[PDB]
Amino acid sequence: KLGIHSNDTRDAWVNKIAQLNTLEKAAEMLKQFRMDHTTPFRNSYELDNDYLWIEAKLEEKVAVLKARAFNEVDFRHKTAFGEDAKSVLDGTVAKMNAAKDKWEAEKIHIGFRQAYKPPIMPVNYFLDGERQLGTRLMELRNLNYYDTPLEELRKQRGVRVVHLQS
Amino acid sequence: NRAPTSVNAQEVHRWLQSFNWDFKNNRTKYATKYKMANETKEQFKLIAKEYARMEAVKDERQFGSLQDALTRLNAGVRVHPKWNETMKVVSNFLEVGEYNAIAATGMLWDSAQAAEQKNGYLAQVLDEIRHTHQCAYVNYYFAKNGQDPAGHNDARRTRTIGPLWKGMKRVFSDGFISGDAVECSLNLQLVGEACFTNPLIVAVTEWAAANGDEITPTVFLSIETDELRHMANGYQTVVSIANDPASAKYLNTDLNNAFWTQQKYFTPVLGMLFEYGSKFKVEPWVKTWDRWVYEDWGGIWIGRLGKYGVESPRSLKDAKQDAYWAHHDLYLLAYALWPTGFFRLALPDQEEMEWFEANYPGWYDHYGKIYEEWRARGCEDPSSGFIPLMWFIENNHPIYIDRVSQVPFCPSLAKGASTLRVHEYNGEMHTFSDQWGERMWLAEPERYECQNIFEQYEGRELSEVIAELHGLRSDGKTLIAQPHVRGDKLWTLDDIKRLNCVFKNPVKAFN
Amino acid sequence: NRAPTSVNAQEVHRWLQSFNWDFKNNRTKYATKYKMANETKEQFKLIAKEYARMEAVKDERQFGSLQDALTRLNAGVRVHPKWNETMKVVSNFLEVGEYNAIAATGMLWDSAQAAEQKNGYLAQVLDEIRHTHQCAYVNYYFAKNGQDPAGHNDARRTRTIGPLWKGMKRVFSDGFISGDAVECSLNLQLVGEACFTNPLIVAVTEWAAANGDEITPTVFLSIETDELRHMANGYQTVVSIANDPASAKYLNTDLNNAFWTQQKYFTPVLGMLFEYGSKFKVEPWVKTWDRWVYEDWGGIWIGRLGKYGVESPRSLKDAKQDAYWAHHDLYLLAYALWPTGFFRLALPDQEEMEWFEANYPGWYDHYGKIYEEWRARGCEDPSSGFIPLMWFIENNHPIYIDRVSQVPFCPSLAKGASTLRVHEYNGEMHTFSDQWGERMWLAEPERYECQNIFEQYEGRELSEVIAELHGLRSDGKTLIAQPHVRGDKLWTLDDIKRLNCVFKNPVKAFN
Amino acid sequence: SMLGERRRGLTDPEMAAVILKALPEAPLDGNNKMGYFVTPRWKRLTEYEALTVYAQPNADWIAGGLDWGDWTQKFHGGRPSWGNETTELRTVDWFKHRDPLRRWHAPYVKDKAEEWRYTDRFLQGYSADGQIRAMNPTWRDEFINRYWGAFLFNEYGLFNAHSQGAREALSDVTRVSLAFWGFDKIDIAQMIQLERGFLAKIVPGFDESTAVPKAEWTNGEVYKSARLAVEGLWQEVFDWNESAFSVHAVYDALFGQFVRREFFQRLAPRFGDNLTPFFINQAQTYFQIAKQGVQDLYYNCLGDDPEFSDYNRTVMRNWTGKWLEPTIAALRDFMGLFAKLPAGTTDKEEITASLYRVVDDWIEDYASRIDFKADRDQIVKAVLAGLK
Amino acid sequence: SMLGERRRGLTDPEMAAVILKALPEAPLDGNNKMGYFVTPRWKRLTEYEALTVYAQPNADWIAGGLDWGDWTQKFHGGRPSWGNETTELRTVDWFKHRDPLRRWHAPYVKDKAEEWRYTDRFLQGYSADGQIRAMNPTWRDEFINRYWGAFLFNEYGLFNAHSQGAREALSDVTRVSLAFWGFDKIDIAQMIQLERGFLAKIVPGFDESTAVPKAEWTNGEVYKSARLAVEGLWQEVFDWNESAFSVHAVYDALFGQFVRREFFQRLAPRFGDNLTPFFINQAQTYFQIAKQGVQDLYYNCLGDDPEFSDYNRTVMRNWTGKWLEPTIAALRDFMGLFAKLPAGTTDKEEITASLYRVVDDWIEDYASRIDFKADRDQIVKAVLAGLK
Ligand SMILES: [Ca+2]
Ligand SMILES: [Ca+2]
Ligand SMILES: [Ca+2]
Ligand SMILES: [Fe+3]
Ligand SMILES: [Fe+3]
Ligand SMILES: [Fe+3]
Ligand SMILES: [Fe+3]
Repeated sequence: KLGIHSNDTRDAWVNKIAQLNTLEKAAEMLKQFRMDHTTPFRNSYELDNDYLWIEAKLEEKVAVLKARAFNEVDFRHKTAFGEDAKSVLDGTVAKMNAAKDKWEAEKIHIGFRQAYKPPIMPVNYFLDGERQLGTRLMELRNLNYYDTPLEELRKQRGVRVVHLQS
Repeated sequence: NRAPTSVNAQEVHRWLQSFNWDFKNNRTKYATKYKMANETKEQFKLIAKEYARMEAVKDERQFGSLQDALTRLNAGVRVHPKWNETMKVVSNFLEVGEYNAIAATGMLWDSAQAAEQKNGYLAQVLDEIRHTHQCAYVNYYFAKNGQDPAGHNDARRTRTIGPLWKGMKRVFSDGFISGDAVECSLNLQLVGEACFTNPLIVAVTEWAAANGDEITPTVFLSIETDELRHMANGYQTVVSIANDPASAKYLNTDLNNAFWTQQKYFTPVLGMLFEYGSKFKVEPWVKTWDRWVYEDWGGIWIGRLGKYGVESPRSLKDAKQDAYWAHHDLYLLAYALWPTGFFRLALPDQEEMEWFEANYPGWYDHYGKIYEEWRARGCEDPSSGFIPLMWFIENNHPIYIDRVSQVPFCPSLAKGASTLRVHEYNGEMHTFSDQWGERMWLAEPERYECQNIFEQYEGRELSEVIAELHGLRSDGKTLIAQPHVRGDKLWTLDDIKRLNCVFKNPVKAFN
Repeated sequence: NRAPTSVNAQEVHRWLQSFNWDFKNNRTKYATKYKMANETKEQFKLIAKEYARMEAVKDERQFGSLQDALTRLNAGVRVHPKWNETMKVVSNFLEVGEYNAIAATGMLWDSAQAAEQKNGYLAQVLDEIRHTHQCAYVNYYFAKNGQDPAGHNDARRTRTIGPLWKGMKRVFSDGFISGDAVECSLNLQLVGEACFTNPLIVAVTEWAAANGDEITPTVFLSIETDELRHMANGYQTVVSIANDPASAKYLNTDLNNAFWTQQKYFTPVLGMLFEYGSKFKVEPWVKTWDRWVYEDWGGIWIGRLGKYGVESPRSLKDAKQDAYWAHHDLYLLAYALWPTGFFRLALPDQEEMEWFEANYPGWYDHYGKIYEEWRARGCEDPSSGFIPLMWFIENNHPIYIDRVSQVPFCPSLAKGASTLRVHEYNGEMHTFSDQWGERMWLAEPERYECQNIFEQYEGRELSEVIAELHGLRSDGKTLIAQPHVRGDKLWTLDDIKRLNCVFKNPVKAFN
Repeated sequence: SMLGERRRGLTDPEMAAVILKALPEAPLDGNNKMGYFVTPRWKRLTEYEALTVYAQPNADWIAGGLDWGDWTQKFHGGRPSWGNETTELRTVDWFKHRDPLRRWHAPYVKDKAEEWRYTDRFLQGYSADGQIRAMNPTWRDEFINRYWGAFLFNEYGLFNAHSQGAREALSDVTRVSLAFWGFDKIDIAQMIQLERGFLAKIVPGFDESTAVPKAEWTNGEVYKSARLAVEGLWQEVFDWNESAFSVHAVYDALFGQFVRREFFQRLAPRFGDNLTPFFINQAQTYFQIAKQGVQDLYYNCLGDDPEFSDYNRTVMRNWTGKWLEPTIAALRDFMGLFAKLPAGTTDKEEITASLYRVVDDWIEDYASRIDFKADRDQIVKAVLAGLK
Repeated sequence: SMLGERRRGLTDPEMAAVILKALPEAPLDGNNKMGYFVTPRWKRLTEYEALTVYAQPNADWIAGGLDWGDWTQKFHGGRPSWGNETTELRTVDWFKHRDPLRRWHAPYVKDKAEEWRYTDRFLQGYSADGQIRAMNPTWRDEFINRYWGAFLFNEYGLFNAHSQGAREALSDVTRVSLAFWGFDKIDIAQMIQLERGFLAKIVPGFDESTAVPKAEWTNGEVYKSARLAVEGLWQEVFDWNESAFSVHAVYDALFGQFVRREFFQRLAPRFGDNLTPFFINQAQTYFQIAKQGVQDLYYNCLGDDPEFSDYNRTVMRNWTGKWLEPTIAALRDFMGLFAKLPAGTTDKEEITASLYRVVDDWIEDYASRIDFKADRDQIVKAVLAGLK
């Protein structure tokens, strides 16, 4: 079974997810998953064709568990890990505002997503963060966007140039 | 005094700017480097009720023509086969552009702080909903009354099988809504609509009428009447941010990136649909392009905004340099991969080859011969056991997918651009076809992680992908896509299975 | 229970019958021999607002097609010359039928005593108003976008010049409103609409389509959708008086007179307009007529009214015998008097002559030879000094006007009916073409005193009558009417004046 | 088949080629304006005029006619299809009239259709919103059902008064206006029943039957003089112009306007009733629309006719006086209805003020146009004398 | 030229001949139904569904999506074009929603257009009929101009609360419904201003400037808590579903309905004001239309989701409690307006009963659907504390 929308990989993860019966274990698995399989900093590209769908299934379980474990105030203001969402948001924005350059900035933003994307952090705080973090990231990145030659930009990004043609 | 009196839209609009009020958190919810001026005004003085009336009038004329005279004239049938197929792509692909423009303008409405500028964007939010339904209606009408309903009837799901769809989502979906609201406005309004869609829509009606299609002109001409408002919105976006220090720093960079994004896909795709998807020609794409991009937009339109700091895109020259053969280079790929579409394609006939050679000297010696050979190999016949993709494999002509634009390219065969950049980064290979898209990825890697068809289909047999993604006709065996537009000898799923074509990721060859 | 609730047309119509109340002078203001039952019901349960909505929907389609697609296709121009001319007569003459039908049903509404029957007629009152404006719009559209606006733009006044108009007023103007309300209902609904109007309207769209006219089908097919309500009005009119003892005494005579009145004009006129006013043919008129009058109306329709005492008109057999050559006989007269029209006529071409002979054995030896004689003599060339009316005088073939029907006839030349009855009464001569019309005059001389064209124009020189009644085109010199449909060599008022044609009353020859 | 058997000249290659070959190089006349010979009322000829004026085939012997000769078929006895003999009024041209709103069939049904569809939506919103909860039960079960419902027969009667005019009108522009004036009246009548039918659906014991309101109209006392005035304007008048003039510029302008605007549209709101005013808004919009037409015909055209100005004003003043009496009588009988209102609903002071609004509006919009000398104080006094 | 230079394939003999020869004998597929693969909500697939469902190019990782793979271009940082992360609610399929009124663009603008044209007719008939004469001066210059006027800002803010949703909605059917809910709100705000502009034209001295109403809204006491709630719903809510749900199933269902229906619609008639009710009738029609769509999305689709029903109700109960408090505060401050009325206009019992109607309707149409345990008397008691 190797399909696009249905396959053994997806089936396997649905089973593993079905075994996440407590919030803390489920939330930790979701965060680990994001570190292992999302963004260009992912630890591995092995689940490239299915991670988006599997992540969504993992999110579903963490959400249902959180709504059952958290009282109303905490569901609105705490992260699945028990952190005060406002504190995390403000602290991350502070780091972003102190970022010395676009390289530091991109790591702060990308890392924030991997660690706090809903249902970890309440949507209201998470998107407020997207609003503020993205603004600084773009400001830093779009300043003198074309000054660095491609030859040097490739080195800054740290890619391995495999083949060039022209 | 009891004289019959009333109140119109302008009379109410006079006080609309005052509707917004101040409070600490009254600010946009989206990330942006720019600041839209609080006093920005709008060109048209509309209110909800009047907007609805003016669109309602247009609808009545449009649907009246479609349901009465055009149906009585059998207008859905008396269209050239090639064009009936072209409209499956043209109408459904534009539909997604219209659709995402709804969300894009919802985002701009949120960005604007002046009640009048919000209102201008609002009218476009509604117009884009209308346009989505209009494009949907074209496919709906051709499916209901046309010569070949397949594709017209399920493009929303069958478009996911092919590679051409991926690029459309970049320029007409994600490019419209993902990023700085201003960057999106540039892709959508300042570049997308002003440079391409506005002229495109009208051109489509010309090509349509020439090939017997009076359905598309009826709808698209009606769509076009709403564009003035959208152009004003785009121009107004620039005015609203012109007096902010950020504008001098970032505007031209976002504009240049938007221009390249839009041009990268439309330069080759539009010309391809027009020239190859038609029987009767209206005008060579080359001259249509130069007038649109260079003269009208890159000259007249772009010039008017010079006073606001706007400048001609720095990649404009490269764009023109790569433009000439672009669409010709792409049709070779689209036809080679014909089994992955939701429409039927045809090889250029003798009469068409002459036209191509006449308007593009050197066409025959390159593309002409190739098509003649594929014809000889029996690419149109189900019993040949041949698909042009095999020819690319036999002649070591790998086809790559640009990581940023999603536009397919074969650098070893193209007469246009032939550059290829391959990088490895954190365990993944990435292939780029130009220096502008490469910069985009190096600077913003996390923005471009789209998996290409080869990555997703790697190791999969062709017939299985088509079957899984429902690329079959109602009989459950004949393919929707075809290598010819005749009514007999249509390829079946079994004809494809027998080819035993198994996809592989071309980048894996690199060490 | 706050469920969304409303009320529909049927729910209100439920109590419509009780809207009328009893009181001394509650009775029709018009003379009549019958009594309409005050408990008569109507077939369609409508109220003013729902009626408006269903018609509004039809209007939007129609005008939408006309203003949009059809105009974009230049539908007003790409029509055969002969048919462009024929529609000047068909639409305007039909217009007056629609118009007087308003007054007719207004008279019927006043006649009905049951609230529902009044409401039924009322619906038609409004429908006939819509039809008047629809026929007006057809002429308006052809004047606006057609190949020859003259006649289309002023038929309301230029129609008064020719003899064909007089008979039209008899069947579709006076026949609809002058007489016993019930008699009028028979002329209008029972015979007019059920026997002719209904079948004719659709037939017209067929001939129109065959000759490139998509404007007329768009409007006429819409008009046709309203006819079911009028058919019902006619049917209910009979049911309404079936119990009145007077019915058995008068119904069949008013109907027979009504049948004869209507067929007397349409049998020759409609077949003439269809076969001689077109290039492409749909079906031979003899075939059409037999189906309409005998199969559909005389059989099926009249049959369903049998239980109400209605019988086939006694003059039916006579109608069929007089019918065969009727339309061919009339065109000879219409063409001979071409300068009195407001439209351009053409002589049959070679293909048409072959079609006429094939469908009407013997046509060539009579009509064909005559048209060829007239053409060789130069009836189409303004410098010939020849108008076919001169041929009739030369060969002693007087043309008379039936005092009752106003239909022109030439007994000495006719291949069809050739009877003629001439009488003098109190210093006035009268000419009749059939026994039914003669009886009508004898029994009701004061109902038929219409002056004919020879009586009014007696002693007048042709060009003077034309000039006086504005039978000229914009340049003030070229005639609206013409003996051919080509663009060059159009006849002028001077070409006519030079003929020195002076009208004479043909009946004075018996003095 | 996919292509069908019928070949059309616009799309069939063979047939179309023949047609194109026969076409002239350019139109055979540059005057593409249908109705160009019509005298425009405004700056330029309108679609309304082009499509309507001269559709009626009148000969010159009927003021304005363009045709000639007698009719082809007349009534037994000799009465003409249409003739000067059907109305006392005279004019230099029966085609001068122009509906200020320029309504031909299309605009007319478009507007009424919009109203029908919005009405439907409104009713669905009203019921779902439970707005019926705040309506006074006595005002509903008694004044809306019985007294408002009875008024439907008044409108229905005025509607029917138009039947003869539909038949005798001497011009197209006048026939169209007349037909629309009457159709709007029956519409109002059917809207009154519609409301009673709606109430019946959302109010458990409400009976939509016209029994109660009809008996009130036929045998009641409040509408006695009203009905007598109606039965007369409808079945005793044989002059189409006297009927339209008296109905719209006399009776309905005074009685009708008082009942609709000064009684129900003024008091219904005081009983938590926004339902009835919804429908009365329509009736008033219609009344005001028709007024502009009525005014243009009898004043601008007839009352001010270059040749019969004096004559017509005399005939109309005569008509005004003839029907002003039955009208005032109608208003008097109606006054007896205020006594049925719960104590404290209104006072003689408000009523007197409402009567002057009607009388003053009438004098300003109608009476003063034909120089008819009416006394506001005496009329109000005459009517006001009906209060019990 | 009469014929033109452009040759069309449908009518040009030569070109049509070429086209006709290339045509197949019959359609290459008998399935002529666009959207045949969509699961119909009703008996047969509707035009509404065919033209709308799946227009949004979502991949399977966004519940119900048919596409595959990541977006082609995302926001700086990596945020997806559309994603599950933009809302707390979860579902088996975001494409399940159906507007019970089946409104796609055409039917939507058609109805609003009818309402616009009839509004113009109504106003021309209202002014010409002089109905303004009977309107209480104080009600007009104080309550309509200042207080009804200030309410336009409430509706305007609710309109603006929909901006993020227009951008983030996860399906076409939800995006279209949301856009129409928002568009109707700006329309109402504009109709309030429309009425003020109308009054300025027919009443000498009436100032249509928004300065007074705006000052009332921004600095007055009656609308203080209402404004605070609106500012929160609009700008402090980043979850598109919390926004639409809280606006339509909490705030506007309680505060909005009370103001529009229990204050202005209920009292305007008492001051001879039939004008304001004409517009509120539209607002209430719009409210009831949106309610059907709101109930379908939040209760039928999300609250009753086969897999996330319990989860979604927990979240909606959470949101209800979060916004009920600010909503009660808004109603509480609004109670202050009653003391500004002329003595005898209304009393505590009427006010209380009207509060209960709104609360009981809200419990029935919204609260009970998600098992929110609302206490009707405790809610009313908290609001009454605001009566001065
Ligand atoms: Ca390697
Ligand atoms: Ca306070
Ligand atoms: Ca009390
Ligand atoms: Fe658009
Ligand atoms: Fe646009
Ligand atoms: Fe008719
Ligand atoms: Fe009819």
